[PDB]
Amino acid sequence: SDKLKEAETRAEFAERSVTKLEKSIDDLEDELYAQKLKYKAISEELDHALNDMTSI
Amino acid sequence: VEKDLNELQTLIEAHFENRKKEEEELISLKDRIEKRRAERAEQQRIRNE
Repeated sequence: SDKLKEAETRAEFAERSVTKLEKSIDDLEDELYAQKLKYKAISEELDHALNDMTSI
Repeated sequence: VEKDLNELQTLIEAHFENRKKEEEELISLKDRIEKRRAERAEQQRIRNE
């Protein structure tokens, strides 16, 4: 009985940890996507600048 | 200085194109990433159900 209780508690702890880790990794992926979006926006602005500089 | 400007703008457009391909690859990476998020979400939800 003692061993079973220990195992059950370990399982609950690990499950909660996996839930937290999944949420955190999803949030960090969202943040990386946002920063990539900003980089792409300024890169397209610079590409337009280069297109005009082709006439420069 | 003219041919310098020419080669420099050439390499400028070149790395433009290169980093652009890299950004396309990274966008496709983000897309398959969101596919992975959705598939993990649905399979996790099935498991939880």
